Amino acid sequence: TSTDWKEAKSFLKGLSDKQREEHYFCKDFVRLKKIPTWKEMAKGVARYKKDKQLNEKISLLRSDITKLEVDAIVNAANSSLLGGGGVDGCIHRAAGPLLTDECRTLQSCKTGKAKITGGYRLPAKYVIHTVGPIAYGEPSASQAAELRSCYLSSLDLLLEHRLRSVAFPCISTGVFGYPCEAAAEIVLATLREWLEQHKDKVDRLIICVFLEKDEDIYRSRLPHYFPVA
Repeated sequence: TSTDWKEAKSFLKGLSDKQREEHYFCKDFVRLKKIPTWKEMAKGVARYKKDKQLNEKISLLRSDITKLEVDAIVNAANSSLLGGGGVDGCIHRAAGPLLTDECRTLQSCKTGKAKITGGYRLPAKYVIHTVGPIAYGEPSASQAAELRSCYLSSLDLLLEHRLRSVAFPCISTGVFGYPCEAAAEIVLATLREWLEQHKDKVDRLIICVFLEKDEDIYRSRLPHYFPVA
């Protein structure tokens, strides 16, 4: 039915953290307690001032974002919210058909804005869907703001729904997209400032990448925004 999604939501909310595992699409889910914090990663576990607690609230991980057992994963979606290619399509498939059913009820999503759904068969409780600017390698000032807005609008939903862990993919990067080093600068600056003001509202913000190129870029710049010594 067009509204079965509402029931699944309630079925999974009623489940204990343990019970929920049986229905995940994967056996190899990644527990939040197994994701190194930046503090740990900077020690080799596999002007901004040093802030001990902030270094425990941010993580960089190269992994499959669909497998992360967190309160929400962010989907770098298209305006339709009905999926398509890239990680978006992998999220739809992994979450299963009820995710798409829920998305069918929503409006189209504007650039720089976000909407929340259930996570269904994902280890994640929720998916926060956002539409990034298309920069064609040459972002304008307005597109830089749109990119930042994707992260901030997503975090607004996280707060509204009292969620405490979130993973972001590399929104807007790719061929015809936002230059990767520039995008990482915007992301790290945005998350550092946001955490300074909303520190205690979350337990973890995770930058979850799939390309080694993106991993390297973020790892090289993390010490600037989050000094460890």
